[PDB]
Amino acid sequence: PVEVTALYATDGCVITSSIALLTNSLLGAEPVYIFSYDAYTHDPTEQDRFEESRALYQASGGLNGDSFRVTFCLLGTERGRTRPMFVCRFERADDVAALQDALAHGTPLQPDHIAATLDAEATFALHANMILALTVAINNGQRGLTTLYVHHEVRVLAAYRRAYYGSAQSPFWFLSKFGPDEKSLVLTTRYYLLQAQRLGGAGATYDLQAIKDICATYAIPHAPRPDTVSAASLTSFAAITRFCCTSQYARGAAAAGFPLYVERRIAADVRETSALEKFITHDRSCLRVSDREFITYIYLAHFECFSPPRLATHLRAVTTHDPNPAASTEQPSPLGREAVEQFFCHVRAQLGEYVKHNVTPRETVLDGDTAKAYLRARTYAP
Amino acid sequence: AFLNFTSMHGVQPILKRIRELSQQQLDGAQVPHLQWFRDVAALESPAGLPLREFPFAVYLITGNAGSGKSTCVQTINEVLDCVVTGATRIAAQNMYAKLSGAFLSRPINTIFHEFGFRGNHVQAQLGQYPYTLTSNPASLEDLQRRDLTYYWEVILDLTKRALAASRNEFRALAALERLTRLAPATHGALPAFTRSNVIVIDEAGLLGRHLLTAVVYCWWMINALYHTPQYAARLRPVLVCVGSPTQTASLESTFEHQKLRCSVRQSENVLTYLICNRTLREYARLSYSWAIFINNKRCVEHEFGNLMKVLEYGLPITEEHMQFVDRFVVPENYITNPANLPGWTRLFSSHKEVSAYMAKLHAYLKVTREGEFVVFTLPVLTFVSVKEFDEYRRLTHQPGLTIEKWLTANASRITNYSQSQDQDAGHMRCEVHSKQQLVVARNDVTYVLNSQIAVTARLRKLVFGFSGTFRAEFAYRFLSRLIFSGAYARMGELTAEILSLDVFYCHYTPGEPETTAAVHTQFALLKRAFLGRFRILEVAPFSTYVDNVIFRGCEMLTGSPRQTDNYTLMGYTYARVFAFADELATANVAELLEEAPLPYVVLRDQHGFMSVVNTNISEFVESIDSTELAMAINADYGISSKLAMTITRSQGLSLDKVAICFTPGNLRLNSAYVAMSRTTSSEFLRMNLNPLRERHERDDVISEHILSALRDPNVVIVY
Amino acid sequence: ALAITNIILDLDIALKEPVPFRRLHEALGHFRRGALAAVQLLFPAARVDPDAYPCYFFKSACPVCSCTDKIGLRVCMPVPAPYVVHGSLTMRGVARVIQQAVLLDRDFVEAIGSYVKNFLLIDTGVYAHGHSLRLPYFAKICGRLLPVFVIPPACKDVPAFVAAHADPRRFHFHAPPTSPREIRVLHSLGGDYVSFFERKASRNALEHFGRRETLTEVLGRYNVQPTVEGFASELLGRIVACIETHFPEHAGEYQAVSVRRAVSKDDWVLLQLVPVLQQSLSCLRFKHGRASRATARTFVALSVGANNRLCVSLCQQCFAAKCDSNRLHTLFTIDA
DNA sequence: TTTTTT
Ligand SMILES: Cc1nc(N(C)C(=O)Cc2ccc(-c3ccccn3)cc2)sc1S(N)(=O)=O
Ligand SMILES: [Zn+2]
Repeated sequence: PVEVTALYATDGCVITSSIALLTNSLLGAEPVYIFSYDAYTHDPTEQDRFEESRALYQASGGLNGDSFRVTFCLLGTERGRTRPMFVCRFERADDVAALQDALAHGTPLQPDHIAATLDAEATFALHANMILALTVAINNGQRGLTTLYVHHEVRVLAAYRRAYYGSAQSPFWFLSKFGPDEKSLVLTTRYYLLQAQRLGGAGATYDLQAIKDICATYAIPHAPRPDTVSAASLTSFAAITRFCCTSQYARGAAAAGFPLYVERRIAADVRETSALEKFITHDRSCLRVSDREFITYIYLAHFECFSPPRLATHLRAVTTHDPNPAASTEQPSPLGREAVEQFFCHVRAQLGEYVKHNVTPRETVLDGDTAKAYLRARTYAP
Repeated sequence: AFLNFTSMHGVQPILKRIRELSQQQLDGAQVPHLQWFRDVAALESPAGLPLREFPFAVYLITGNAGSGKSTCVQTINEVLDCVVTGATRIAAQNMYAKLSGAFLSRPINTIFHEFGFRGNHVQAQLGQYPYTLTSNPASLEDLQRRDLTYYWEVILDLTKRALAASRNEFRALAALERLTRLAPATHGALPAFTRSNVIVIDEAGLLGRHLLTAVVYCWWMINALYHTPQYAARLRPVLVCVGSPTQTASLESTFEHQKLRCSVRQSENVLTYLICNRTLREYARLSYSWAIFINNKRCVEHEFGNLMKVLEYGLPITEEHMQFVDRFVVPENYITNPANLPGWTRLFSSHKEVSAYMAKLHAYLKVTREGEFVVFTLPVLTFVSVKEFDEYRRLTHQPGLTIEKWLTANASRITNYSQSQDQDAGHMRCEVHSKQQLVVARNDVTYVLNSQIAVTARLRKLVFGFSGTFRAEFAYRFLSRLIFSGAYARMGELTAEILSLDVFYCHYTPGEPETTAAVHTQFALLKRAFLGRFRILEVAPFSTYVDNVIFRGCEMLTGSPRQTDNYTLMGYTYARVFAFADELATANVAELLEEAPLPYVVLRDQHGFMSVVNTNISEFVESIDSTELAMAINADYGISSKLAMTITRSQGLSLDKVAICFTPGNLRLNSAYVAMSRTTSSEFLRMNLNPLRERHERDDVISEHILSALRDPNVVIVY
Repeated sequence: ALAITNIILDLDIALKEPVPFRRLHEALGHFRRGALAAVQLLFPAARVDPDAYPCYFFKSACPVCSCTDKIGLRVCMPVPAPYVVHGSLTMRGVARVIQQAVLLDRDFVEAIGSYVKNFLLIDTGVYAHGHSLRLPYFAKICGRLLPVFVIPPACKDVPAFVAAHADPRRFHFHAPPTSPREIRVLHSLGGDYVSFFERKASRNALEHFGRRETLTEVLGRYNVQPTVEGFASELLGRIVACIETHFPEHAGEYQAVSVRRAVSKDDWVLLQLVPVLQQSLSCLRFKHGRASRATARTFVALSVGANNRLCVSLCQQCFAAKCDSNRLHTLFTIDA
C-alpha cells in the first residue's frame, strides 16, 4: 500500500500523450519517464520518521512495499506546485517488477504496463469534473473522455494545458531552475514539488531559491559518480531521469534526512531571527531619537545582526554532515547571542548611562585671577 | 547565497498576512451587486452617480530601487494565488524577467490591460467633471466617487462595453447541480481578474490615485457579470502595491483645444494616496499592512549610500554631504560637449534640452567623421485628413488654424511622447495628396549607426541571421541555418570527423534541414563539430544569415523579403515583408505605404541576432465636443537612443553611467535624488552643479510618512 | 567669542489638540526633574539638588491654552557653579543630552505624550554664531513670551523665584555669572558622532568598507606639511587650463592670482583667490552686467575623495540676487 | 520641466 507521488515528462507534448493514454488509444503514447518521486505510507517523532523513511527508500535501490499506488503528476496549479493526472495500482509481480526497474534505474515505463493498470475507479474520477465542464462549455467516463476528444480537440487541449499549466516546459528548464548540482536536481525537485505541501510545515510557504539554499547547506558527504557523468551532460529527459534514479541522493539516508533538515534549519533560523526582530521592533518603537540618528540606528542594527560575516557563521552552524537526526553535526547558532551581547544589551542599558557613554567631556580648570579674567572677558559686562 | 537570507525569512510574515487579507469574507449586503453596474451604465453624467462603497484591501510593499522588493513578489507568485501586473510595459517585462528566472510566471501584462483599457481610451478626457467633496472627514464613498468622476470617460466606457456585450460564462457552470474552479480553464480567453483576488501592481507609484479606486471598481465588475466563485464566496480585492514612494511620480496631461497649450501637472500616485490619506490609512489599516524593504544592494560605496539615505528619508543636508557631492561637479560645457563622457547617458530637465543635445551629438559624430557611428537619415511620416481638421477646427470655436500650427504641439500627442519630443528631426513637410482623401506629411529622423538603442512601442521582430562572434526547436533550425554558411590538417583531423585544404571546405550538404527530425539529426553533429575544431583554433564576427545581405552605406541588401531587450541599430533594409504588412483610414494609408516603400529598421539584440522590425502607427482622437474621431495616424519607427533622456523618464529604468544637467531655479531635490540614484556606483556619475549647494525646493511630506512608518511596531521592515 | 552661562532651550511643542494648563504645568515639573538629572550628569562636580535648583519657564501666548499650532516654550537654567560652558557645539551637546534625558522620565511622556505629535522638543540650531533667539517678555511679528511658574518642590524662597524671571541675566546666553575660587570651562562634549549609534556605525564602516585617509595624510603624500599654498600654486595652472577651455567667456581673469588660505576644516581647505588690487573676479556663472558680474569671490577647495585621491574644486561666492547670496557654490572638481 | 496606458 506504499503511495508514490511521481512527476513525469514524455518526449514531446506530455498532455496529448497522457490524454491518449487515458483514452486507451494507440495513436500517441510515448513511454513515460519518471524523474522525481515521494513514497509514503499512512501513519511519529523525528527519528521515527527518519527510520520509517530510511526503510521506505531501499539503500540497494527501489522501494520496500509489495503493492504500490502511484499517483503521477505534472507541474500544475489547482497554490499547489504539481497536479495529478492518472493513478495506477501495482499489485501483480510483473507490475512491481516494472515499477522497481523504472524507479531505481530510470528505464521508461512502456504504455502497456501503465495502460493495463489504470485505477479506473479513481483515475477517470480525478478529471471527471473537467470532463463535465468541457461538456457544458462545448455544448454552448472513459467513453465520455473519448467523445469529448473527438468533438472539439482544440478546447480539450486548451483546457488540459490551462489546468496543469506548466505541463512539460523543457528538459533544460528543470536543469536550470532546480540547481546545477545533482543534490539540487534530485532532492530539491523532490521537496519543492512532491514533498513540500504534502508534509506541510513552514517549507510549504518557501520559494524555490530558498529551498535550493537549504539544499546547499544540506552538505552531506559526496561520493563520486560511478559513471563520472556530469550534471551538465544531460540533454533529454532520458538523461535527467537516469541521473536522478541511479543517484545516491535519492534512495537512502539523504533522501530521508532532507525533509527533516528543511524543518530543522527553518526552526533554528526563525528562533534567532524572530528574537532579533523582537529586539528590533521594540527598540524602534521606544527609541524617541532624532530622525538622522533613528536611521543610523535602524541600519546599524540590521547590519549588526544580519551582516555577511555573522550570516556566514550562522549558516556554517546549521550545515549538516549527516542526515540522521540523532547523529547530526549541526550545532547551536551564535547569531542572536552575539548580536545581543554587543549591540542590543548595551542599547537597552543606555536606555542616563547614555550620557556616560556619549559625553567625551573637556572641562579646563582655571583658578585664581584667571577665573575673574575669563568671566569679564567672555561674559556681558556687569 | 547568504544574500537572499533576510528576504527569505522576512517575506514569510508578508505572506502570512496577504493570505488572511485575501481570505476575508464580506457581509452579504456589502458586496457590490450587478444592478449597481447596470445603473452606472444608465447614468450619463457622473453627478447623479449614487454614493457606493466598493470594498477592497491593500498591502504596501515599499522601498528604494535595488531594495529587492522583487524577491517579495517572487515569493508571493509561487505560494499565493495572484495576478501580477505592472504600471508600465517596461516594468511588467522586468517583473516577467525576474519571475521566469525562478519559476513559471504567466505572461505579465499591465494593469490597464487587466481592467480592459483599449486603444480609444488612450486619448480620453480624463479630468473634466468637477466634484465638491462632502467631506472633511472624507468618507471612502466620496473618495471613490471622486476617482470615478475623474475617470468617467473611462469607467463609463468600460462598464458599457462589459455590460452591453450581452449569461453563460461561470453562470452556466455554477448550476452544475442547480465546478467554477475549472471554469477559467475550460472557458478560455476569460479576464484574468476572474480567477484571483490578490492583484500585485509593481511600480504602482507610476499610477495616479484615480486608478486605485478604478482597479477595485473594475475588479467587482468582472466578478459580477461572470458571477465568479470568488463573488459567491464574498471575497474582496487586495491590492499588493509594490513601488518606490520617493523615487516615482505620476503626472496628468491636459490639452486645451484653443490655446493649444498642453500642460502637465503633478498628481497623487497610488502609493502617496494610500500612505497620506487618513481615510485610506484607516480603512485599509496600513499600519498592519505595510512592508518596507530597507537595503540597497547595488551600493558598494558608504558615502554614496549615506547620501541616498539622507535624500530618501528627508534628513538634514549637512556640510559633509555638500563636500561629498562636490567631487562630481563638472562644467556645463563639459557634459553638453559630445566629445566628453562617451557612452554616458545624459539627463536633462527639459525635452527641448534633449532635442538640442542630440542634434549637437549628431553634428559631432558627423563632422569628426567617426566611423563608429555613421550618422544616417531615415524617413518618418504623418497622415492627417482634411475632414478631421475641418470638423475639429469647426468645433474648437476657432475655424482658423494652420496645419503646421496643428502640428505645433499635437506632434507630441500623436504618438509615444518620449521619443516624439526627444528626437532631432527635419520639418514635417506636408503636401495635399487627396488621393485616398488625406493630407500626407513627411520628414526624416536622424539616428546614429550601431548604437545601443531601445524599442519604445510594441514591435514585431523577424530574426534574419546571427551577427555574433565565433565565441558563441525553431531556434535549432536557425542554428542549422547558421551552420549552413559554415594545424591546417591537425584541426582538420577533427574536421574530418565532422565530414563523416580545409576538410570542411571539401564536400558539404545543405546545413539546415527542413523537417524537425532531420534538424535534430544534424543538430548534435554541428554542436560537437565547433567544440572540437574551434578548441584548437575567435574575435571575428561569424556573420551568417538566411539570405545574403550587402550593407551598402546603411541600407542593407537582403534580397529575399521573407521593449526591455537592449537592441543595436544596424541599418534600414527595405525588403518589403508581408509579415509587417498586416495593414487592413488605415487602408487609405496602407495604399500609400504600398506606394512609398516603407523602410524597416534593423536591430541587433544582445546575443547578436539581426532582426527586422515593423513600423509604428498611432492615432490622435481628443476633442472637446465629446466626439472622439480618428484624426491623424503617425507612421514612424519608435526607437530611442538611450544616450540622452529626461529625468522624469529616467525614473522608469536604471542606467549604467550618468551625467546630469541641472537647470538652476527649477531644482527639486526629488529630481536630484531620482537622477543620482539611477546608477549603481557613485564613481561613474557626473553632474552640472551641486544640487545640495544650490537653492532646491524640497518636498519632504511623504518622507516623514515613511519615517513614521519605520517608527511603527506593526510595519514589517525587511533588510 | 563669549562664554555661555545659561542653558537656554527653545522647546517647540507640536499639538494634536488644545491642552489643559494643569497638564502642561505638571509636564513642566517633570521636565524640570529630567533636565536637572541631565545637568547633574553633564556637570559632575556641581551640586544640583533637584528640588531647589531654579529652572525658569516661559510660554508663548497662543485657563484654556488656545493652541492650534504650537506651545512655544523657553527653558532657562543657570549653569551650575563652578562651571561655564564655552562653544556652540558644547551647548548643542548639552541640548541633546537634555532632550534625550527628558524623553526618559516616564512622568513627562505619560503627561504630554498623548498630545505631542512629534516627540522632538528641543531645537539645537539656535546656538550657532550669528543665530538669534527670541527673548522672553517679547513678541513675534503673535505671542508675547510670558513666564509660567513651576516652583521647585523644596524652594525656600518663592518670592525670589518669582522675581527671578524678571532679571535679564536669567535668560541671556552670555550673561554675567551670578568671589570665584575655581572655574571649570566645559568647552567640548566630543561632537555630532559621539552617539553610541554613530561610534558603532563608524567602526563598522572601517571593518566592512575600508579606511578613508584624512585630508592631512593624503596631502602629506604630495609633499605638503600644513605650505598648502605650495601645492595650490601648481594647482592653479591646471584649474586655469580647465576654465579657459570649459568656461572661456571669462578667461583672462585668473592669470595672476595668489592663493590666500581662508578656511581650514580637517577635511576641507578653502583658499581664496584674490588678485593683485580690489578688482573683483567676475562670477563664472549666471552672466550679469559689467558691475554686477564683477562682484564675486573665488576659492579653491582641497578635499579627500574617491579612492583616497586629493580632489581639487573651484568654488565661488557671488554677491548678486540670481545666485544664492553669500552661499558657496562649486563649479568643477579636478583630480590631483 | 514633467511620462503613460493600446
Ligand atoms: C558599514 C555599513 N554598511 C551598510 N550597508 C550594507 C548599507 O547601508 C546598504 C544600504 C545603503 C543604502 C541604502 C539606501 C537606499 C535607498 C535610500 C537610502 N539608502 C540602503 C542600504 S550599513 C553600515 S552601518 N549602519 O554600520 O554604518
Ligand atoms: Zn554669481
